[PDB]
Amino acid sequence: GKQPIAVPSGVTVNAQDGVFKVKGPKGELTVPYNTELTVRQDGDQLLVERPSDAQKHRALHGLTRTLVANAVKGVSDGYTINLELRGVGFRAKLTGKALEMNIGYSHPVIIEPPAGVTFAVPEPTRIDVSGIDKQLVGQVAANVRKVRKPDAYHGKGVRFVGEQIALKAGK
Amino acid sequence: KTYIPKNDEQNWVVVDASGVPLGRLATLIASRIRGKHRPDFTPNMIQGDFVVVINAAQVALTGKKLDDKVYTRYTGYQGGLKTETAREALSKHPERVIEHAVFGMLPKGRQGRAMHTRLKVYAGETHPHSAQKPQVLKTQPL
Amino acid sequence: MKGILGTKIGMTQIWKNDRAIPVTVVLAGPCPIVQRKTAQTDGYEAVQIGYAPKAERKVNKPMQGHFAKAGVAPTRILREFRGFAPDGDSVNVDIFAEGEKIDATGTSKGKGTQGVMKRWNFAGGPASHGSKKWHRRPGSIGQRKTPGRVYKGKRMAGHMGMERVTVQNLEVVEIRAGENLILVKGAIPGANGGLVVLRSAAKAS
Amino acid sequence: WIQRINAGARLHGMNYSTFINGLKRANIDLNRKVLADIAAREPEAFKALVDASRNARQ
RNA sequence: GCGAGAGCUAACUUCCGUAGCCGAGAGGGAAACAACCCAGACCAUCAGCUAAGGUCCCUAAAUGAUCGCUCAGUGGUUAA
RNA sequence: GAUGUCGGCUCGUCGCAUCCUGGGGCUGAAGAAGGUCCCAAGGGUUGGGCUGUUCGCCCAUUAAAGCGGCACGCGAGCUGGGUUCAGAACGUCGUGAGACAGUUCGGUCUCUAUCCGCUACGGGCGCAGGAGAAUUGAGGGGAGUUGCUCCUAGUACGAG
RNA sequence: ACCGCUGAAAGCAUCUAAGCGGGAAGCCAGCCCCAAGAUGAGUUCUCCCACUGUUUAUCAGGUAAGACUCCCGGAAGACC
Ligand SMILES: [Mg+2]
Ligand SMILES: [Mg+2]
Ligand SMILES: [Mg+2]
Ligand SMILES: [Mg+2]
Ligand SMILES: [Mg+2]
Ligand SMILES: [Mg+2]
Ligand SMILES: [Mg+2]
Ligand SMILES: [Mg+2]
Ligand SMILES: [Mg+2]
Ligand SMILES: [Mg+2]
Ligand SMILES: [Mg+2]
Ligand SMILES: [Mg+2]
Ligand SMILES: [Mg+2]
Ligand SMILES: [Mg+2]
Ligand SMILES: [Mg+2]
Ligand SMILES: [Mg+2]
Ligand SMILES: [Mg+2]
Ligand SMILES: [Mg+2]
Ligand SMILES: [Mg+2]
Ligand SMILES: [Mg+2]
Ligand SMILES: [Mg+2]
Ligand SMILES: [Mg+2]
Ligand SMILES: [Mg+2]
Ligand SMILES: [Mg+2]
Ligand SMILES: [Mg+2]
Ligand SMILES: [Mg+2]
Ligand SMILES: [Mg+2]
Ligand SMILES: [Mg+2]
Repeated sequence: GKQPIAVPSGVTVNAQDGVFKVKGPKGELTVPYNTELTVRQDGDQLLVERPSDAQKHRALHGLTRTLVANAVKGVSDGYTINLELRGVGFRAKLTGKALEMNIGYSHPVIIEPPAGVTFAVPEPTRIDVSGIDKQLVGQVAANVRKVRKPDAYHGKGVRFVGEQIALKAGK
Repeated sequence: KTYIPKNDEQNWVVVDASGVPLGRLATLIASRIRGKHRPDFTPNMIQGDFVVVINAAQVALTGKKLDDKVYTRYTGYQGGLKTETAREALSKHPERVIEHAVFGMLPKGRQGRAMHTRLKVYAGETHPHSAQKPQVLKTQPL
Repeated sequence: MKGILGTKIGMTQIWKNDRAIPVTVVLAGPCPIVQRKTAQTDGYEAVQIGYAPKAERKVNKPMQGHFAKAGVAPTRILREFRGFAPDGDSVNVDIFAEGEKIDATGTSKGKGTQGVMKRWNFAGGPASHGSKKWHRRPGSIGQRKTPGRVYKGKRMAGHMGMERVTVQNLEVVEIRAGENLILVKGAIPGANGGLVVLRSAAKAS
Repeated sequence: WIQRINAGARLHGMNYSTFINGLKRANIDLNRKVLADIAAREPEAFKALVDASRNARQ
């Protein structure tokens, strides 16, 4: 179970209705929470208790809380994911906003970023997917990775900067 | 010696299906149509009230009833069994969901088919029947 | 979108570059506009043009009224085309470009009533191995007592022909506008002097 | 008869069954043929029987 | 159904014991349905109560009450 | 007081316990070629030699040459080779007349569809006046198969 | 089928318990054909118009717009 909510000063969680919104210094965000769970700020910090202490209530509990938390760190520190390209001469670039994946498919894979998200390429073999919401960045860098899952024989593909891909060794 | 009346009335009433469970609304409607609720009630005549339905598209369905409730048509040719989900039916042509349930809950001989007539489904907020100035009926157990 | 009307004149041999193309000669004579159907007028988007000319002495009072309202002069034939405009009236000039792929509809030559061979491509029967008047017949038409019936749609003898047929992706070989002629590769359904509608492709290719 | 009776019963906010125990309670002893005909033909009177019966129910 | 043999503790199976029904039994119920459940029809009635079985609409009768259960359409057919 | 019986032919259509083809987990999966399992029934599933064959073996191909149901589908649709009438013969049994689910040669398969069902085509009336034309598409039917080569690229992979 | 995003119950983890995305020759749509007897019989353009008859003759007659019959044919077709 989980309770405390360290909400820095740049937040404004208008807990009105079941639409317990947050507005922030990186851009305003909206987030649906159960109505029958009841959540609000009772001091410097914030809190989400609950009615019954059955099972289901204990389920939409932690869910709901970790979600407001994500929204909080969201408009606050902002979210960002790191990715490594790896394998015999793979590489990526930028087309206005588009990502330029050259992952050894006869014909390359561009990727358009949904709004609220921004692509980044430092060295041409490392990619950063950054922005407001955490869920979406998750839900997109997902795509970027799945463009080529690290194979089981030589770790070639897209991975998380410090991922320990296991290598099966062939012949 | 028992009372046989005379079909004088043509009584018209508007039901809003918005947010209502389908079967139950189907019972209110079916019944208003068949005639029961009418102290005089006479079976071999049709005495039911005309029923306009609005907002069919917002009909309630007890989960996970959309993705699981299946309607089935058969065409006469082999492989004719054509099926479609509640959600599908409801987006393509909602009026046919309501019609289908209510029609299930009328009789099936000459008279019943004849009763289908006095049903008039429309999805959404409006209808074209304001000339019949129908009287509104609330969804209730009563 | 694009479309027009005309008559199938015949088939012939021509050469583009060095290969012998078979070509069907179509006359898509000019079509007057007659009626323009829109959403608030008819519910749906379309235009009704007309093809073959017709003398007043053969034209219904109501038909005359029709044509006269758009002041067009009268035609033995009207047809609609979904999603179409320009202004004035419609000749195959511009409406088609040489090289463009088009869809040709007509009415297949009718054959009357035809056995299962000619009509459906049945196998027929042993012309000789003791076959007893079962040389052309369609064999069996069902199972047995399950399901004691005959399938709906079961192919059998019948009126073959006189049907509407659309051939897709015919290639505009030549265009002699101002003779209103399109030279079209390949073959269009229906007989010489028959009506054909020519259309843009249905498909992107 | 029963159909009609139920109908009239429910016009005035009463189920039939509750209406009939209501009548037996107040020892009104009417044929349902007759109850039907009251219900169909004479509004106020059927009404009165209703009030008597829901009283017998109280 | 209960009691056994035969049978594969198979058969809308076969052969006996025993009760009931059908046979020669209409009426209500079990959708339909000799046998199961209720129940034995002298005739007339536009009269009342009940049995099995039922009371959301087709379909007579509580969309009854109160304390729970299941969320799987389980309900609406099987096992290690 | 008759529900014609093997096989073929012809005509289909269904199940999925999937022969191919599509998607996917695992692999004792390097690549390529596989094995197995899960999802999948849209379409496709060749021609011959021998036998009455079903089957099965063989020739030659193929993406594959799937397994079953439909009265072991289909004789008022055809065949009539198998089997089960009368003839004749062999072997065998029987003293005999005769016999055998042994073999062998021979041996009549019924011009008219009444109703349902089916494919086509009209007549009637209906659709709140009588007419000529042009049409929306509720709904329904057809269609739905695959190889090979080439580029990518002699690249990823691989000691090769 | 399977692959994942965020994610509690269960401080970890988890594709799910609320939610979200990717995913087949299959499903629905798109292709071609029929289609308002779709008796729920639909829409649009146009033409004719408001006739005559002592209800002893309250339903017909002559008509308009328009068709049919008949003739000669047809790339339509058994007949239609
Ligand atoms: Mg012809
Ligand atoms: Mg032949
Ligand atoms: Mg049948
Ligand atoms: Mg027995
Ligand atoms: Mg009995
Ligand atoms: Mg009985
Ligand atoms: Mg019964
Ligand atoms: Mg029995
Ligand atoms: Mg009881
Ligand atoms: Mg009732
Ligand atoms: Mg007989
Ligand atoms: Mg017989
Ligand atoms: Mg036999
Ligand atoms: Mg198949
Ligand atoms: Mg058998
Ligand atoms: Mg057979
Ligand atoms: Mg037969
Ligand atoms: Mg023979
Ligand atoms: Mg001897
Ligand atoms: Mg006949
Ligand atoms: Mg349709
Ligand atoms: Mg129909
Ligand atoms: Mg089909
Ligand atoms: Mg090369
Ligand atoms: Mg080499
Ligand atoms: Mg998708
Ligand atoms: Mg005629
Ligand atoms: Mg003639």
